[PDB]
Amino acid sequence: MSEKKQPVDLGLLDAHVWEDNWDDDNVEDDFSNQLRAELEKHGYKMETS
Amino acid sequence: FNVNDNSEYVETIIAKCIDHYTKQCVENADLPEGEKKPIDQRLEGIVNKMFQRCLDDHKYKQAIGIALETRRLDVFEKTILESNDVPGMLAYSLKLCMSLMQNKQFRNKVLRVLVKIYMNLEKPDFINVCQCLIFLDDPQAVSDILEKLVKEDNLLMAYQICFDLYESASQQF
Amino acid sequence: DLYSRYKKLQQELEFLEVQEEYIKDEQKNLKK
Amino acid sequence: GLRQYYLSKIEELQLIVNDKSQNLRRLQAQRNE
Amino acid sequence: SDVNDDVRRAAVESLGFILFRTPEQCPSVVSLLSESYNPHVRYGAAMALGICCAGTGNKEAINLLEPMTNDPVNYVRQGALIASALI
Amino acid sequence: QEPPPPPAPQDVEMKEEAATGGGSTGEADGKTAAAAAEHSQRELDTVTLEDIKVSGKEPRFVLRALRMLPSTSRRLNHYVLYKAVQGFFTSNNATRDFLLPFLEEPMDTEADLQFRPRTGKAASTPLLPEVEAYLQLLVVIFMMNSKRYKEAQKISDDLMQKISTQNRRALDLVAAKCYYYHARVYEFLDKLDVVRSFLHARLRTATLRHDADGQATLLNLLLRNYLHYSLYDQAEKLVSKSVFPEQANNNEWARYLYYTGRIKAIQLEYSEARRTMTNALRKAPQHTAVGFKQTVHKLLIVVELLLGEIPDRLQFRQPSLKRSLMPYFLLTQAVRTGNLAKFNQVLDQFGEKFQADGTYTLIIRLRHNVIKTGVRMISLSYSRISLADIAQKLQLDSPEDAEFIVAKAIRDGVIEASINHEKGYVQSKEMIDIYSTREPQLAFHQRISFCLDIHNMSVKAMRFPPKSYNKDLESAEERREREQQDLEFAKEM
Repeated sequence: MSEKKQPVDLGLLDAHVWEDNWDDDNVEDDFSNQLRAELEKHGYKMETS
Repeated sequence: FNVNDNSEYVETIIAKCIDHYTKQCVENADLPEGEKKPIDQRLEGIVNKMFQRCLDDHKYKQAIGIALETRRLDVFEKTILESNDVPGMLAYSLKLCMSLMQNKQFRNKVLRVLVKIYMNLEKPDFINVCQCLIFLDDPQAVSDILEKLVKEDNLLMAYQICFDLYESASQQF
Repeated sequence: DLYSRYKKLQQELEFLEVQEEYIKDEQKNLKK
Repeated sequence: GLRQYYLSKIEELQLIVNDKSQNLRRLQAQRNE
Repeated sequence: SDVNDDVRRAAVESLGFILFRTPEQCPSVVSLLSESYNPHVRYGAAMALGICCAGTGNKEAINLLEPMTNDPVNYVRQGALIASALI
Repeated sequence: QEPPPPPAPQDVEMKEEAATGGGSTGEADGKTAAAAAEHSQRELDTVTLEDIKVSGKEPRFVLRALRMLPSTSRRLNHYVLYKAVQGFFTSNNATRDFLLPFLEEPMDTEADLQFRPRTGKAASTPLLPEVEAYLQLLVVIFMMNSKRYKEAQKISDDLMQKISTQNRRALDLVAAKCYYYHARVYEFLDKLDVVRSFLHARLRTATLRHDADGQATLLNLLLRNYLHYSLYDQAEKLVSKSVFPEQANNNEWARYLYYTGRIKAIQLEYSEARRTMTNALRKAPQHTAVGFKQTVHKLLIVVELLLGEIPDRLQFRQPSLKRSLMPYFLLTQAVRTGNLAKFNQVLDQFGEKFQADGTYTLIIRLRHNVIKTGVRMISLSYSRISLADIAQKLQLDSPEDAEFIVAKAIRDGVIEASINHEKGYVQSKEMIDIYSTREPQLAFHQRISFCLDIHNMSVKAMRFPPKSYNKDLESAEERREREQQDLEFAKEM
């Protein structure tokens, strides 16, 4: 009952206590590192044309 | 390969061989008049080789069984006229037949084979054949045996066999 | 003797079969 | 050999008998109650 | 299943003749049927059992026949007494 | 505190194995030889415990005689008499050991009526597990001989009549686990080859007399050692007959699925590998061990980066597994954007790790499926789009080969669109209203069948507790007599 004997092994052994409740992985991936200044994203787009 | 006698391979294939053989025999026995589609005689060869192996081991009872299992009566017959203590094994064979058989046709075949061997012993024993003759019926035969005993003037045993007859036979018989 | 044992077992099987059928029929009829 | 084959038949047949008895006990209970 | 009792008694009791060449068998089948609700079947079971093994001292037959002797319905007591005495 | 070691462990072993054997001997073979399942679970429990459980237990254990019933009683008595001896004197076996004590002990100590399965179990548990575990790969050379003696007992299992006479118990377990441990030894510090020949032979002798767990453990072990090297590895599965269903420990099904999943993935068969290996993963227990869960997750991620998907932005943060999946997240973070620069910067950085993982070659071909994933997401975005933009926004300079990559993507079913070669637009067809078709009826019928199957199995199996321990009752016997007398008195009046 739950023997789990395993030739396969454990393998291996933080500064990340910022748990934002859940996920955001897709969310943080969406704006990975660019398109940052959304204020500027609008502003320097209304003067463009 | 046949003689290697020492491998799982041959053991399994001979098992299925004798199985298929006895299947086909019991299937094609029981009178398929005109059909009678025969066995491939190679099966008969390789099975009778096993019969012989059983005889060599002096191991008769397996043969006496498998013979009637495959309905082959001749190998049965020979395996009574054998180095065994024949008059002792014979009663075992009869007592087997009396309680594990259903096909009356085949049962009578067997009984008709066995009857005459009791008539072939160094001293024949008449009582066994007498009762055999009222497990399948031949009143003329028992009357003839009776008159034989009269001509040989063995009257005492005639009386004893008559008593043995009255207690068991049908009134009509 | 192995043969007698074989035969005994063989028949035993059939007897079991018929008993199982009968008790199945009984279980169905007692509801009615 | 017949010792091995002829015993193999017995040992192969012997399981079914046990299983059948197993079932039959339960069904007999179910009817008795 | 049949719908008239004397058919049921004679149907049960007949089994005492088919098996009499192997006395060991009858208690293995009738021992359950002897607990039927309607007494006709119980009477038939007593007679089947008594007639399968008439001559012997067979033990399990008597083992089953003993508790019938107090069955409330008088005629099955008559049946059990006869059967007990034939065996 | 030195007393406590002998005082407690001896007490625990004097009941964890004494009762185990006492129950197995009488309920597995005394009773119809099918209900050693409780003994099986007992053996599982004892295996797990003994792994975490000794010199004095072995001398006592070994001193069981089982010559006769009175001899077995004397053996249980000697179990405590030797406890008193240890309390007063010393232990003949020292820090386990008893290296040559066992071999002589097999012949001796009035083993007149010891049952074959019990003897095998005791031999396997003491010698093999204790020696190998305490060994730390030391006894391994000696363990080889001890397991060879176990193989002699297994020569008895092959043909002492145990092959069939006690086959029920002998192969119900003990043998099944024995094969596993004996194989492990060899893997531990040895070769594997004549082991595989022996395994082939032992599988062959099964599948004829028996068809359960002799076709599960052997299949897994054999495929294991094939995969330890890198042979053909497929021509065996096709005729294997599959791990026998109808019975399994549901555990072995897991690793069998994992093996067939891998051998399917390496042979350029992607789409149906993910479903079977996910089915593999969902069958693992809730236990803390993350031994092969990490492995199967890692493989699942890497096969799903093929095709044109995203692995799932979960199963990357869960506490049990995170350090180990770090490079794989750092990889997919690159692949999603689809910038070969960073992908190279990851590979040249962690290539040592990946090739150590034994999965480097799968990810060495990944760039092409990179471009495939890009075009797939584009296909899902729009419906009618000119080729004068597909290559423009995929950094592909030529619009001639964009035709070819799109066409291939259509061929293998990545996207459903067609192409108007003259016009220059690509449009995708839309097929809806799957409710009106016949397929939902099929999907539902399968589940109906399964549920009815469950009901039959449940009412069919463990509803045996209607037992003869208490049979049937009755009523009183004087009651009716009294009542009838009273009613006849009333009648007279």
